[PDB]
Amino acid sequence: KPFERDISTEIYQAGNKPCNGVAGPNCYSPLQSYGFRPTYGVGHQPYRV
Amino acid sequence: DYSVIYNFAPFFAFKCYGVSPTKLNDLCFTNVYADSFVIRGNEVSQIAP
Repeated sequence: KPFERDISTEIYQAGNKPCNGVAGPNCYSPLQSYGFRPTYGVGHQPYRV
Repeated sequence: DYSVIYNFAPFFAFKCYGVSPTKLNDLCFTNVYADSFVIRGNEVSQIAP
């Protein structure tokens, strides 16, 4: 919903079986990392908004 | 139906580039092509964009 903050990392249960709080098959951590390097092209460079 | 695909053996690598894993069932396509082959463990990474 508009203007909402979520910070809790629960292992995504896309599969039909509970993840039990660990990573594995059909169990991925929701958070993913940008990697910023000077040689990256415009459009992948980090932008401050 | 990707339920059976998940119900098959646990996958060493299940990475989706164009179609989101969540929206796999939601999105519709005219034709689907599946390419089956056997490769070594380190050769798995080479099969990627």
